Amino acid sequence: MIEPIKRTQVVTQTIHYRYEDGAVAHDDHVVSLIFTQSGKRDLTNGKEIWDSKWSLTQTFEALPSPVIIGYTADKPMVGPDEVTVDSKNFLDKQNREETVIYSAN
Repeated sequence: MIEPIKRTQVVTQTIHYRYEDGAVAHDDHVVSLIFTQSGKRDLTNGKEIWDSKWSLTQTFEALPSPVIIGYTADKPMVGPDEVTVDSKNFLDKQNREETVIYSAN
């Protein structure tokens, strides 16, 4: 006798926008990718069974950098970035984070 169980991993991408002097050039851009694997639990002995070869990939779509008059971003566009979560390393954080710098043109 088994029952369904599940687990979720959330990976987020945080993009910072600053000027060379460190001044915030634009609000941060945050997005998330939610990964959920299904499994079963034995009602008799409590064993949780997960498919060892389970794997899922999703993509943080390309994120064009905001255009700011008078300056130019060192990274005109961020991503795309493919993130994969598998059963064997399910509990491992993979959040992305970077900063785009604007230099007076």
